[PDB]
Amino acid sequence: SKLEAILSQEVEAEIQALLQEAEAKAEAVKREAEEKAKALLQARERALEAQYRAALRRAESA
Amino acid sequence: LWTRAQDEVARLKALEELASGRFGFALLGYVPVKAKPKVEEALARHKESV
Repeated sequence: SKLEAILSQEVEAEIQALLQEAEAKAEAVKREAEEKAKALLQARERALEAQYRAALRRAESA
Repeated sequence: LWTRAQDEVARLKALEELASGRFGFALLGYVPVKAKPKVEEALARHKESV
């Protein structure tokens, strides 16, 4: 029926709006996890650079 | 105010006697065939002519 299709379309549109909002939140969570991983990789890279600098300093000292 | 409250309370009591269709609604009633013209005019006066 016309009201049948309208009610099914309204339920599907509410589910689609909810799914789009949840997918936007999940993509924001993925972007935040990527930002935290980039910060951790930057910390590990600075640690490796400081370790190589200290190793070169110890080698030149010896 | 008493007439408006009687009208609103009658509408509230009439809302209890309905039958839903899971975000849908359907109902049955009895009206005269001689009063079918004004009832059809009111049905066309509805938001959808359902």
